[PDB]
Amino acid sequence: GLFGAIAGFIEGGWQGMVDGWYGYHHSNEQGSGYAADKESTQKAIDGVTNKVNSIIDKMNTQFEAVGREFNNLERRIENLNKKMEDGFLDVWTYNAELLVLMENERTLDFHDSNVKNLYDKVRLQLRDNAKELGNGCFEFYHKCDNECMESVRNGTYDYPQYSEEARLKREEISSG
Amino acid sequence: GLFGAIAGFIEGGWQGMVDGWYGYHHSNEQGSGYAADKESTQKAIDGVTNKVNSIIDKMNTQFEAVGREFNNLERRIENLNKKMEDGFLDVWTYNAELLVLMENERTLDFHDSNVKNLYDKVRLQLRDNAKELGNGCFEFYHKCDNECMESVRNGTYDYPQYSEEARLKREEISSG
Amino acid sequence: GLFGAIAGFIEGGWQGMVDGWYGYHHSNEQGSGYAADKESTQKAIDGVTNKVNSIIDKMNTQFEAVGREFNNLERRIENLNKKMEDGFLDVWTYNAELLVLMENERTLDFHDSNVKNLYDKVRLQLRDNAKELGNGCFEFYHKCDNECMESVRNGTYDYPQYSEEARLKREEISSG
Amino acid sequence: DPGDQICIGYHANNSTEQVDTIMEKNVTVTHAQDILEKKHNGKLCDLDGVKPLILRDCSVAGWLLGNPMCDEFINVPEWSYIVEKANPVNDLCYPGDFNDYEELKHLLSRINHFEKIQIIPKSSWSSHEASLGVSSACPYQGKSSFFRNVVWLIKKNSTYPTIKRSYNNTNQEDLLVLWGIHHPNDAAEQTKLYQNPTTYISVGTSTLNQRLVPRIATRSKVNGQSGRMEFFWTILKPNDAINFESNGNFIAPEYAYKIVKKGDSTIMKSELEYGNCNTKCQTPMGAINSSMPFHNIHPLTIGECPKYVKSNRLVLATGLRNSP
Amino acid sequence: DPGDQICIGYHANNSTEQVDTIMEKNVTVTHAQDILEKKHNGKLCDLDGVKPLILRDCSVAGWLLGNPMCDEFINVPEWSYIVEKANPVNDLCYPGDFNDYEELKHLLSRINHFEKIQIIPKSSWSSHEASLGVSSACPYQGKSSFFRNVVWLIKKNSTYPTIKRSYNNTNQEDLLVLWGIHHPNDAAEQTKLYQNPTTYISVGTSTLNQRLVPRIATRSKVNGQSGRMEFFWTILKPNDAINFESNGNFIAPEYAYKIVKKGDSTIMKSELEYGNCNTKCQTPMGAINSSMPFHNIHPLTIGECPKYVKSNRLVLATGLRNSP
Amino acid sequence: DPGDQICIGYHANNSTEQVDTIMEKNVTVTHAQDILEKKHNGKLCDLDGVKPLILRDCSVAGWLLGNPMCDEFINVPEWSYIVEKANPVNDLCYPGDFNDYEELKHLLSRINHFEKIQIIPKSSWSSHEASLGVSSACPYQGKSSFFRNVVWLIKKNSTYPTIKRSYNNTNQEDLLVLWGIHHPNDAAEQTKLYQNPTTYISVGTSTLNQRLVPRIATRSKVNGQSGRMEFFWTILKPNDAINFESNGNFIAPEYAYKIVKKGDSTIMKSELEYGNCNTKCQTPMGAINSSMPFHNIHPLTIGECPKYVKSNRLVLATGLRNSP
Ligand SMILES: CC(=O)Nc1ccc2oc(-c3ccnc(C(=O)N4CCN([C@H](c5ccccc5)c5nnn(C)n5)CC4)c3)nc2c1
Ligand SMILES: CC(=O)Nc1ccc2oc(-c3ccnc(C(=O)N4CCN([C@H](c5ccccc5)c5nnn(C)n5)CC4)c3)nc2c1
Ligand SMILES: CC(=O)Nc1ccc2oc(-c3ccnc(C(=O)N4CCN([C@H](c5ccccc5)c5nnn(C)n5)CC4)c3)nc2c1
Ligand SMILES: *[C@@H]1O[C@H](CO)[C@@H](O[C@@H]2O[C@H](CO)[C@@H](O)[C@H](O)[C@H]2NC(C)=O)[C@H](O)[C@H]1NC(C)=O
Ligand SMILES: *[C@@H]1O[C@H](CO)[C@@H](O[C@@H]2O[C@H](CO)[C@@H](O)[C@H](O)[C@H]2NC(C)=O)[C@H](O)[C@H]1NC(C)=O
Ligand SMILES: *[C@@H]1O[C@H](CO)[C@@H](O[C@@H]2O[C@H](CO)[C@@H](O)[C@H](O)[C@H]2NC(C)=O)[C@H](O)[C@H]1NC(C)=O
Ligand SMILES: *[C@@H]1O[C@H](CO)[C@@H](O[C@@H]2O[C@H](CO)[C@@H](O)[C@H](O)[C@H]2NC(C)=O)[C@H](O)[C@H]1NC(C)=O
Ligand SMILES: *[C@@H]1O[C@H](CO)[C@@H](O[C@@H]2O[C@H](CO)[C@@H](O)[C@H](O)[C@H]2NC(C)=O)[C@H](O)[C@H]1NC(C)=O
Ligand SMILES: *[C@@H]1O[C@H](CO)[C@@H](O[C@@H]2O[C@H](CO)[C@@H](O)[C@H](O)[C@H]2NC(C)=O)[C@H](O)[C@H]1NC(C)=O
Ligand SMILES: *[C@@H]1O[C@H](CO)[C@@H](O)[C@H](O)[C@H]1NC(C)=O
Ligand SMILES: *[C@@H]1O[C@H](CO)[C@@H](O)[C@H](O)[C@H]1NC(C)=O
Ligand SMILES: *[C@@H]1O[C@H](CO)[C@@H](O)[C@H](O)[C@H]1NC(C)=O
Ligand SMILES: *[C@@H]1O[C@H](CO)[C@@H](O)[C@H](O)[C@H]1NC(C)=O
Ligand SMILES: *[C@@H]1O[C@H](CO)[C@@H](O)[C@H](O)[C@H]1NC(C)=O
Ligand SMILES: *[C@@H]1O[C@H](CO)[C@@H](O)[C@H](O)[C@H]1NC(C)=O
Repeated sequence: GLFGAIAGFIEGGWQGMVDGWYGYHHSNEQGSGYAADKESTQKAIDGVTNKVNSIIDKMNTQFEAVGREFNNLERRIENLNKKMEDGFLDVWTYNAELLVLMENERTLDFHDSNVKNLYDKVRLQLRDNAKELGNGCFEFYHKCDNECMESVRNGTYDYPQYSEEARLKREEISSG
Repeated sequence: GLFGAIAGFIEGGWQGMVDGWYGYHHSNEQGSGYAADKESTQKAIDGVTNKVNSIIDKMNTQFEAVGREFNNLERRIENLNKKMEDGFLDVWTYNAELLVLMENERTLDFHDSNVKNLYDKVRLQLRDNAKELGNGCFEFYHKCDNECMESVRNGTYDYPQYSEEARLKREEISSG
Repeated sequence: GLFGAIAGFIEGGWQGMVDGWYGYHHSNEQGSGYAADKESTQKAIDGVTNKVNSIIDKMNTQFEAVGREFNNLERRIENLNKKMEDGFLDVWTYNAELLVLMENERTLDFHDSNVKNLYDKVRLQLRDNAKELGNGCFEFYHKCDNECMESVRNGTYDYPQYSEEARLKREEISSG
Repeated sequence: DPGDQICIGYHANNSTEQVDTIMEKNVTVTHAQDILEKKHNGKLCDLDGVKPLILRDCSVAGWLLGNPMCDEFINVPEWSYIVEKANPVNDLCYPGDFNDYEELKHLLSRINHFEKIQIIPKSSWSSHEASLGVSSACPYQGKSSFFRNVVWLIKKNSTYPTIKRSYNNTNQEDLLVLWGIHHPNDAAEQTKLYQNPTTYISVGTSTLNQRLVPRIATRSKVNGQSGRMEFFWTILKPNDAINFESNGNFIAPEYAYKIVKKGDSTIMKSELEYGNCNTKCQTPMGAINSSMPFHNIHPLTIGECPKYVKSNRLVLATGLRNSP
Repeated sequence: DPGDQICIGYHANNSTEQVDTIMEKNVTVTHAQDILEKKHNGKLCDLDGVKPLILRDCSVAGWLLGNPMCDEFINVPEWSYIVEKANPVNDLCYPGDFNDYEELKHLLSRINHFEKIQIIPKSSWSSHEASLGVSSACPYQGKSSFFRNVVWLIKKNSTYPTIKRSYNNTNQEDLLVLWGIHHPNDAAEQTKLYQNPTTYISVGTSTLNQRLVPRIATRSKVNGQSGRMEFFWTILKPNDAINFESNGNFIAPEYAYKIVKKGDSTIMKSELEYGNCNTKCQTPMGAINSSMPFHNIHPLTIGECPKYVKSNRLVLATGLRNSP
Repeated sequence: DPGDQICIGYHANNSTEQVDTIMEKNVTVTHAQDILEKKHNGKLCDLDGVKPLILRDCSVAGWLLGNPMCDEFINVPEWSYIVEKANPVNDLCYPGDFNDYEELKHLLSRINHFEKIQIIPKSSWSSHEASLGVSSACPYQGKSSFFRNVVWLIKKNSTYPTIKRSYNNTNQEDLLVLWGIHHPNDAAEQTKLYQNPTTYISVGTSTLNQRLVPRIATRSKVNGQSGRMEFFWTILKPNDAINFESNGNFIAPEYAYKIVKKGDSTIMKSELEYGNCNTKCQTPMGAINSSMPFHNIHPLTIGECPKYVKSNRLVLATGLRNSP
């Protein structure tokens, strides 16, 4: 993908996350589980809904072929009528098919972008209070209970609250 | 946005930066202020200027409707004339409207990309000589005066010059 | 570029890498050299091949002008015939030219994306076992021989195998 | 000891829906929306409750002139659209040509109902034979007949007095008026039927200024006849009158058509017949009942219809790339 | 102690300009460029200094034939474009039809100036009455008159000698030549006016081979007349001659039109009149003075114009997403 | 001590190929694919082995009627396409008009081969002079002649008996049949050539019902002649017959054209002649031999051709931005 997240550094999808397009898997002392990120999922739903409606509404005023008849000595204008109507049908078929191809590429890349941005949202929250394992996961240098996980998910993680405990774990690891 | 900078990890714009689209806010012992990044701003201006001119120039050779008259027993060819001219007007309206929608998406994402790349330009200059606060800002591990700020802005920051002072600050912090 | 790699944080191309679009330059005790990354190069070749064929095949069903003749008192329908045929030629010229402009932008950005993703692929493999110099290069905190370089190139680098040696080098450097 | 983890991921499912892009074909996605209608019921149906006029084996000309093999259509109710076969077998049973026929059919594209009315009764021809204009080329029930809406007039007592007749359109609606002229084989037939050697038919309205002359030629027998009938039409406006003068070869009006309802209609070429169904979108191959915005059934449609494309497949990705 | 900081950011302002995209509508941006012209001055104006021919209540036919209610147009200067109402009230004051009228108007689309010249003086008709061809259907100042550019010829002393006349186009320019034929009510009128029972009008050039015959029919009174006038035109090329022969029913030329300037022109349907303004782009609703590349005023324009679209709004983002 | 390094990079080369994008022009890339054909061999060539009919200085009418200056085309083999100059000098050597000429050329667009056959031998005219219908306007080798495929019939012993002739299309193929009528200058010439003052030509088939009358007018001399010839055509279907009757002014058929091969053809306007080459794609400016999908040579082509665009340049990037 253009943005390197989907089928990229996050190798595959989660069959176990059924209520959303993007989200989190957490693992702490209280247990483990999936939570869809509702905000990014909802922005994506709005985006794609607008895209489909825009595609249908732009194709609203397209050519409507009309039946016309000509006698045996009006062959020039019958042929003109035929190339005119077929010409417009070819134009609108091209527009429809191409718009679908281009917009499909953009939709797939849009999902990819959304996953990358959700990842970066967590990464820029946690900073050095967690270790980036390189596969979409972070390993916390401190204990992160369900309230802490929820704070990361909903964008209210408190880096200074844990920075001391995390710094102590980091120094412990970098000393051996 | 596709690139996660505008209204993303940089939460909002700067009403106080009036002379450019992208730039820097600095804060050091000599004071604080805004400076627009002229290079990235100028590339963006060139890009969008070319885009607008390209849109106008591609719409240069579009259909021009011509007045035609038919008598009471030429109703088939009058109708053909009507569907032909209306057909071309519908085609060119679709082209204009769609090209504007698609190019507007691309323009907004282009600005977003430019902000992300300006951020990464600074980040890859500073490396571990500064701390990434996660909101578009860097906190220097060393003193960075107006000449140092200017060196970061214009792409000539000297990482080895400050790497020792910065390393000493880092070790001081990671020791408590 | 949209993705900031080509002519971005990687300042220029490699005249010395002749067998591929993207790849690696390595430098270790066993010597130095260029290796094209065959997987990303091949995905790019497939992508662009499909794009060119799609462009040709979508232009398959375009208007074919037909010769028509009219006498001296059929000037209205001769003019109609002329504006009809010229109208379709203008439409298909616009489609061809625009599709080429838009797809050229996307192709250049596609290459840029591929370079960024190859970079991130290595970075997320190496993590803190190497230092990111900010110009597309990594400096290893441990010895990386030709088998190790090959393991980075083909996606099978073993971070835990070297994490101890690297940690010892890091601690040595951060102590002065 | 193993630290706590949080991971970012995306959805995968068992979906096998595929879409295409510029750079790649047959991309499996988690969700997609097909936007192309490809099916039809293969029947001719009512259009929002309004039945069509299905002419079966008759043509438009056979209908409006009153071909005796077309008595099914002597008075047809309001229609939504008209269905004509490619080569109806009941057309001009007496060979000839319909003047400006395609322009007339084009007017029919804008009409939903006719009220047939009598303008010149068959009995009011006192100087001319009105019940002798029959032919074996227009048979009815094994006996010679003719177009029911027009009257083939013949000489009476070896004389054909100058016909001077006029009709004033007192109706509040426009009137379609039909008549014709007979081109016989040779001078012997001309004298046989109309006495007068040189004849004409002058027709005039507020706008029409017509004078037809019977052309004589030796022609091939068509449905057993070498003479020809050339038919004509006009639209008599309200409070206007049409005037006929003729000393022979005159196929006079008897019935004319009152255009009671104008609207959106079409003439549809199809070999299908009535299907006893209802639809809001009709093609010559069958009716469409669909919420999708596009269809590829047939370009000529009527009703509330999807937009036609020549595509075999239009599928929009809505979800994301589905990993195996 | 708080370290020094450098931050990357982007511009925001107080702008409320909005644009649309595929995925989102009404996106406030810091900068935008409207590219759609939506206003016009609602007036008919000169086109780069050149005034239009505004025919007011006259039609093209009324102008070129010389309807006496159209003396305003006896000699019109060079025009940029022509403006005709939808249903001009001064057309064929004597009822009839103009032959190949739409093709003639089409030629007018390619002409900017006429020089009217006299080809057959009204006095040179010695065997025929030239000053009696007047009607009450073509009144002027309360007295009967006729089209000023053509001469309605009448019998003289109960005789109508064979007219044989020719005009040689000595001018270096093409010439528009107009004439006509009179279709009377009945034989009594034919004899009354032209004596000769059967008449004709043969017209010939290097390319024309015409022979018209007066058709007689009983028609509705239009502007008080049941006779009809059928008018004809041709383009006599330089160094070519036109020849007329006729023994009655002949509406002879008097004035013909020299095509002095060909160029780009059009016939514009509009009920507006002259506005005493100047413009480089004109529509039938009003003139456009605009630097924007598109407009939605009216598809039929003339001059240096933006490209027409049916859009209500075309706005390009130039700046970036404006945060609240 | 300097640690080991691995770097990510991209390809650069010495390429100067440039492409355009929406936001930037003249972007040097490492690889590109030109998709626009811009060259042609400037010659008229065979189309997949099949030579064209190149009419040189003759027109379609001059060919099919048998202009004596067009003996090169008395029997032309099967053609792929036809090439006609803009203003061929050998057209109607005797001035006149070809009826429905453009519709006939349109039929020619669908024909690849004619077999000329004799339908009415020149000798079988016993009551009429068949070898006297010659003119100096149609010279051959310095002597007066005429169109070779039609017979100008003249009175015999100051008498012109009623011609009644018929031809039955026994061939299994459709037949193009040509004839004509002569419009003389005045009554003296009419009597001189055909005796009978008033004449006609009635033509009838299964569908045709024609009756032509010679129009008399004083016309300008064209190629030395003031009389005119009006020519006519029809398509006689297999097992149909055509019937002619006439008492003068009749240009009778002699040869008719059997349509042996229908297919894809065109009439190409060009001043070029035969180039002794072969091609699969032909334009009026020259032939195209190209694998590229687009071309800008000329919109009117025949054969297996690229798609025409009005572009001066279509170049697709395939590689990436090439750094200096
Ligand atoms: C005539 C016509 O076809 N009109 C039309 C118009 C506009 C449309 O917009 C859409 C459309 C948009 C966006 N998404 C989905 C879609 O495919 N969805 C399936 C997945 N579903 C996810 C979803 C994701 C993963 C698992 C389960 C559900 C969801 N639902 N609710 N949430 C919070 N997330 C969202 C909707 C569908 N279809 C449209 C169809
Ligand atoms: C008929 C027609 O409309 N033709 C046409 C053609 C091409 C155009 O290109 C543009 C166009 C391009 C790029 N940008 C802006 C634009 O909106 N600007 C406003 C902001 N301004 C910023 C700017 C940004 C933020 C604050 C203040 C100024 C600037 N100016 N100077 N610098 C260094 N930066 C740049 C120009 C505008 N308009 C165009 C209009
Ligand atoms: C009528 C017509 O024109 N049809 C058509 C259709 C489809 C096409 O697809 C392409 C096309 C695709 C993708 N790439 C290249 C291209 O320009 N290449 C040159 C570079 N080359 C690189 C390459 C890159 C850098 C240096 C050397 C070679 C390569 N070759 N092999 N590998 C592993 N890498 C790839 C192919 C070219 N041309 C096409 C042309
Ligand atoms: C985001 O998650 C945090 C949990 O970490 C929620 O914080 C709690 O908010 C309530 C008020 O609604 C307080 O009374 C609690 O004390 C908070 N708990 C902690 C641990 O801070 C927060 O509400 C969540 N936000 C949303 C929108 O759900
Ligand atoms: C970029 O910023 C630096 C300031 O950090 C500028 O460096 C100075 O350059 C001048 C020459 O023009 C030297 O004489 C000074 O000694 C430099 N100062 C330092 C602290 O290095 C540099 O000129 C700036 N570049 C641009 C293009 O403005
Ligand atoms: C990727 O590179 C590594 C070298 O680091 C290759 O690993 C070797 O694989 C073979 C089996 O094919 C083993 O027998 C060797 O012991 C491996 N060497 C090491 C150092 O691990 C690996 O094969 C490469 N993969 C590909 C596809 O080329
Ligand atoms: C048809 O008959 C009506 C009356 O029976 C005629 O009505 C006149 O119409 C003309 C317009 O053509 C008006 O000027 C008169 O004022 C009407 N008179 C009346 C009493 O209504 C009508 O003229 C007749 N149609 C024709 C063609 O003569
Ligand atoms: C109109 O008059 C001119 C001379 O007054 C005639 O001029 C001749 O034109 C013909 C071509 O039609 C030339 O062949 C002659 O050489 C010309 N002669 C002269 C003296 O100029 C012209 O023919 C006349 N037009 C017609 C139709 O007869
Ligand atoms: C031409 O001649 C053939 C026989 O020489 C005629 O053939 C008949 O064609 C008609 C149809 O028009 C059939 O009904 C007959 O059965 C045919 N008879 C035979 C013996 O073949 C044909 O009619 C002639 N063409 C014309 C116009 O009379
Ligand atoms: C995509 O898959 C279909 C089968 O569903 C197949 O018929 C088609 O050929 C495939 N397209 C390509 C480009 O391989
Ligand atoms: C259209 O078809 C659906 C089945 O796909 C059916 O449920 C519905 O009733 C149909 N609509 C009408 C108006 O018959
Ligand atoms: C966008 O805003 C305008 C008001 O300026 C409003 O009329 C329109 O409905 C809005 N569009 C949508 C899709 O809400
Ligand atoms: C066009 O309008 C502008 C005002 O928008 C005015 O300043 C200008 O003078 C006008 N141009 C002409 C040629 O009248
Ligand atoms: C691009 O380069 C060509 C020369 O190859 C030049 O003629 C053209 O003007 C250039 N285009 C622009 C926009 O500068
Ligand atoms: C087409 O041109 C190429 C040279 O570009 C030549 O090699 C080839 O033989 C030509 N094809 C034919 C059929 O003449």
